[PDB]
Amino acid sequence: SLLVKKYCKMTTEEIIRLCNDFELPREVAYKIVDEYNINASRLVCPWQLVCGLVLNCTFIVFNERRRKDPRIDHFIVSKMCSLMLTSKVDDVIECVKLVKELIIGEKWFRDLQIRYDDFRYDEIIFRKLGSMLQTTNILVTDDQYNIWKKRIEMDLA
Amino acid sequence: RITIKLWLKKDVKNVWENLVQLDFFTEKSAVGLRDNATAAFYASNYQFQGTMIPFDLRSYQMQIILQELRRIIPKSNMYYSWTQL
Amino acid sequence: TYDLSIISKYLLIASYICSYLEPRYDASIFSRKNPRYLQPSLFAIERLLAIFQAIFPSLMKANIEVFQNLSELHTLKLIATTMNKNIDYLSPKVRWKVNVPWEIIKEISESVHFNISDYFSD
Amino acid sequence: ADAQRSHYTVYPEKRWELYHQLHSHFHDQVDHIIDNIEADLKAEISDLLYSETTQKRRCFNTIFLLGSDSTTKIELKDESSRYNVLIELTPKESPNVRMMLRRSMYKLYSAADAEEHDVSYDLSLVENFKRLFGKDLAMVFNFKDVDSINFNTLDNFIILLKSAFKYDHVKISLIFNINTNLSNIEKNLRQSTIRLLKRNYHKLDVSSNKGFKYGNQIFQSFLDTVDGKLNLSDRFVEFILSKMANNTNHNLQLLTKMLDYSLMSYFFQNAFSVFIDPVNVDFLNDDYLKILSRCPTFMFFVEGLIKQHAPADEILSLLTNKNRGLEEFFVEFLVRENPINGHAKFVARFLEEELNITNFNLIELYHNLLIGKLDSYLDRWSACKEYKDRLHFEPIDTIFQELFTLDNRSGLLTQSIFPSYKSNIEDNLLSWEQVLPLSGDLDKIMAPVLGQLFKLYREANMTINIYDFYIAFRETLPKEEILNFIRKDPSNTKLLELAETPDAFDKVALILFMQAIFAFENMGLIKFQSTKSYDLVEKCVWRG
Amino acid sequence: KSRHTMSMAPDVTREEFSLVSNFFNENFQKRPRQKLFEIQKKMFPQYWFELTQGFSLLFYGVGSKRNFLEEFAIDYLSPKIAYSQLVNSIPCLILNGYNPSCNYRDVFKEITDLLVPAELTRSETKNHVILQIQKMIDFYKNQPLDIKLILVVHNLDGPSIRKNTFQTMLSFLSVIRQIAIVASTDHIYAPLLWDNMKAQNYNFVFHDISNFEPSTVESTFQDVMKMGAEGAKYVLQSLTVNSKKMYKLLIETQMQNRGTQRTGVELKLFNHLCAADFIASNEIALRSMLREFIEHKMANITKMEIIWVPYTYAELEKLLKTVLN
DNA sequence: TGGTTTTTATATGTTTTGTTATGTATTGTTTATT
DNA sequence: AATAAACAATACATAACAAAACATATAAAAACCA
Repeated sequence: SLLVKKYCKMTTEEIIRLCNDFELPREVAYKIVDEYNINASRLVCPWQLVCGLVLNCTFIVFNERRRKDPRIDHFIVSKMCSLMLTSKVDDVIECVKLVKELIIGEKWFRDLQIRYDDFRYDEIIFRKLGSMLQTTNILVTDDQYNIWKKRIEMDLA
Repeated sequence: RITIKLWLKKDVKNVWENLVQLDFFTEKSAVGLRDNATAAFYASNYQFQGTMIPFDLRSYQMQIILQELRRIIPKSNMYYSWTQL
Repeated sequence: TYDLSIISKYLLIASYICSYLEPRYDASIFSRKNPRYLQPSLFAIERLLAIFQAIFPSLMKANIEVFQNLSELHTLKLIATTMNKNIDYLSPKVRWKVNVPWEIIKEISESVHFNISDYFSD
Repeated sequence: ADAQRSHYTVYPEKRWELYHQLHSHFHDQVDHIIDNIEADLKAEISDLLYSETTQKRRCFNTIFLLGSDSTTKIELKDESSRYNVLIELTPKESPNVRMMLRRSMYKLYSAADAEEHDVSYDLSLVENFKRLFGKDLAMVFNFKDVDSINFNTLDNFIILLKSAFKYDHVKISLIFNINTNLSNIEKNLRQSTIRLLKRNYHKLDVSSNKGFKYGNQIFQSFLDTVDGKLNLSDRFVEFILSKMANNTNHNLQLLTKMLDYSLMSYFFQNAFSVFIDPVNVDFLNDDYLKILSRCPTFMFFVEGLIKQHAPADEILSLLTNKNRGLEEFFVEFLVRENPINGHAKFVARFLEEELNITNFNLIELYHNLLIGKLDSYLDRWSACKEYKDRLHFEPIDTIFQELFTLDNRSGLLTQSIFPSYKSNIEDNLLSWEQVLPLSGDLDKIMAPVLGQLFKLYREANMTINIYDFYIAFRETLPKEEILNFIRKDPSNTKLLELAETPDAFDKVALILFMQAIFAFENMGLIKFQSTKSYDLVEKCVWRG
Repeated sequence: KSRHTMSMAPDVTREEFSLVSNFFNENFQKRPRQKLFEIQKKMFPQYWFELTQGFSLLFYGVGSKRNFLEEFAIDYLSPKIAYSQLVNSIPCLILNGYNPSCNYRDVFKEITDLLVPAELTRSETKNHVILQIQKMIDFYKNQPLDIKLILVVHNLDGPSIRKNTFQTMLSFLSVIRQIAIVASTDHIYAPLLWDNMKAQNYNFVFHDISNFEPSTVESTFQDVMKMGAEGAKYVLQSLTVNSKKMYKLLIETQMQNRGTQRTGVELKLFNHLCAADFIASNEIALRSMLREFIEHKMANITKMEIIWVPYTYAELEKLLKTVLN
């Protein structure tokens, strides 16, 4: 229960420890220091905000593997639930839903989505647009099916 | 202090109807009679707000004050203790 | 027992809250962090959805059907405009108000299992 | 050019045909049910309007049509040697006692001359109608929307009609199309007139939703129109349970809308729609054969195939190694009738008349069928306890049904029919990156015009100052880009004199700020409180 | 209460505003704007197919949609449907809702003439509007199903269209199968306009279009304090030459001390001051060419007998160095 | 069609009523003494 | 329990104003006879 043991400072050496294990690049690793320095002034509880930001960028920088492997999405949160020694996975998801709207009015994430080209983009411009030709996920998609196919049929023969 | 039929809610309205058209009460802000024709015709087109609040909340005011009731109501009636406060 | 639907039922139960309540007190006592006899006060828009989002069982966000039942309730003459019945849509200065007595509110509170007599405190 | 002038006119498929044979055929079942209730409503008023011979015969007959939609039209009998006319009075035509009389006398009078083959428009015609038109009079009053009218006008109106009761050649009949709440109506009128009303009253109910006699009917006629050629998934039908429960007045027009739009979705994207008639087997292609593979019940049964048959040489051969046996593996399961349709029709007529139960919803009856909760469905009457074994059906996990189904697995008709309106607007203005992809290099380093203040518009107080908001707005704009932008164009001359001014940046901000907050008034986001002062405004739009 | 105010702003004249505004709205985000416009172009066959079902199509979204509707209605749809039924193409009747001068009588007088006058409908013309359209509806229930008209209603929450007797008029039009109703609104409280009665007649469907357009035409009727300090800025440019001087002597000692009441001057000494420079003969000759400053509301008087200018401290020195000098 | 009357939208004025801020007066709180 | 005195905390009377009810006016829409 380290996340609920609040009011402790994560120094410049401390925060880069928290992101080099989750494989963050240098672009965001300075930005986490940059926006903690933004939020070291107006904070309420330092443990909750520092973890809520690191999950959604790893949701957006690893989505070339996350959309291509669904199993690693539990892997990245549980390895922090062991690192932060949390209660369960109930409270950690309550953080990442919270601060996501709290960072939606800022600048850099609107860059970090369109800089990383990561998203998928043409789905959202067809989901929010209300397209009849949008993907209906009663199906498994052809790529993930082929990922399922080549894994199983080579396991078969 | 003693056999008197206390009435309901749904019936006092029928008694309350005659009391306002016996002019013992007035509506709070109701100019009664216009002087001439075209001032009355300007009041006919005007849709009103007091009807848009319901019957039991039209703020009725008083025509005959409480203290004058003691002088007319005889002491033989049982409510004579209620004329004075 | 009134015909209107469930989200419209909670739409009525939030509109009765600003009978004896004023904007000076409501935001303190309903924080996320008696005029039962008296004539009702005057609303504005979005103070409803201020109270409606609070007292509903994050579980709801789409407000298209919530906006549907407002002018449904306007045709029932249970909540009416202060001004004439014409321009009340586009947000100019338009004040709103209920026209239902306390008892029909009290039955419709228990008809959706919601408790109202707690929040009326002289 | 002309857009400131108002209303100027100007005078400038193998798949879809199989929809066309299905759509109208369904709609013949729709409107034929629509005229049934139309004949129902027209019947039950007509017999009840007549044959009511009261003894006092100095009272009008009144009819309260509770639950009615203020649009219920009425026809009348001919009933020769007497004219029978209809007058309608819309609350728009109810300004006073005076014009409620005067328009209504006008409306019957032209109706009187047209059947007859100068006068005054008041009750003078009513007594002389025997002499002015020969035969007698029986008028009827279609009060359309009765609860919007100031009732003291209506109460003073009916006393005026009370004076017409002494001529004996005229008969009066009143139709009160309320929306609801009969108890509200006896509160508003004068009690002396309710006792005038209470002579021969009839509280006929007219509701589109009355014990679901048509709601369960129209969904039933939907099922046979799509019988055996499709399915209806569980997440689809609960949407039809939840959302249709939010509209009390007219379910039946809404169930036509959301079902037919759902059918429009299937024909527009699904390639296997052509195969619902087995004559179209010649249209088979490898592209059709490729897209059949990603069906979830297809691949899951293959996972069921390997574990059941640990010899997989047969299962590998019937995979894409062959193609003739591969489609023959598909058309084995092609003609699946799925008797959940027929089992519904088996049990629907049963409890309708065997146990004779009417308070039931066939859609959740179909939904509880889809999970197996039919046993926990019939419990609410405890009348199928002698019949729960013969009306029993376990829903089988059918195969290949995911190609012939309807479901809101994509959230499409959730979005395009019931849109989260101020949610989707507010999501469009905070993010703006998932809507928009020389001068575009400025766009990669500067937000669009409407959205850039919106992040500070969230971060502002309840009532805000105009200028300090602009002062905060000038913070978000960096200086070097604008002078790079204002000096981008050498061709124009009139802009370039402004471009060389040393105060151009602070002038171009207030120009651009007064194009955005100018454009936040037609959206109603910000209201200008206390006009001709406009130093402070009010923000009503909150995130939720 | 030290508040920064819009009066204390560096203001911008008429030609300076509108030209640099025209520069942004045609060069700010041009490349991604047509990049959006090509993306949504593939939805155009989907709208054509649903519109055969008589569905009242409604477009919401941020930004102006006026350009998008006129491309979608005129060029794309209206000849496409005429070719698919088998000759002049389908008549388009737009309704400019941002134009406040739309009435219910005039547009419906166009409608019955746009629609077929097969009978003497002027006989039923006698408020007969709902009466005349009811006789139109039941006849149209038994006609062959084909669209003959598509109408467009821009800015349906507009200042005249949002009136309630006009709204119900459009409601009865939408139930007819022969006409397709493609409209757009812009308000955030637009679904307050309809109950389940009207939407039953409407059967609306919704689609998002957000191109973040500047609303050029829709900004014209709207006004703010850009559109008095600026009002009397032009009257002084055409007067007598003496009024410039007697306002110059007015503006000096009224700014010798915001421009409020307290900096003002008494009438007697100001008569003597404008007698000192051989300008004012007496009180009447002073006041008569001071009523001209009064008639165009260019100066105020409150009570010494204080006449004071109602413009700000910053404004009067702008009036000093530019127009008086 | 065409004039005439009636209603509505827009615009401003009048009187009552209810809210808030603030400087000054009142009232409570503590401690020593009778 | 009462008195006194210094000090702090709260209430009160009114000033300044806002806003809603109450009221009128006129050009434009809108019915409406004709």
